Amino acid sequence: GDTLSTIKAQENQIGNNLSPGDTYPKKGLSPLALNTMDQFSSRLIDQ
Amino acid sequence: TVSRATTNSKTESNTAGVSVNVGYQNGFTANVTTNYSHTTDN
Repeated sequence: GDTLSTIKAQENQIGNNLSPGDTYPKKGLSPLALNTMDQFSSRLIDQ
Repeated sequence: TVSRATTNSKTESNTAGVSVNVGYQNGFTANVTTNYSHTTDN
């Protein structure tokens, strides 16, 4: 149930256009970075 | 600390996943590729 962290999206992480059924990035490409934490501070981060 | 020059091709990864399939079917004078890339992929 617990929150690790909630992150916005940044300039490198943003998406210009996403059609219905499409993906960002588009189908044949690679996933995204998830490393920014808007002020460019390298989002840090039993169980 | 090693450097090597390279060459980028616009559609060299869109015709790779093609099978030759030496024989052709009815009227099909072309082939198909498993995936399909655009020139936004070097």
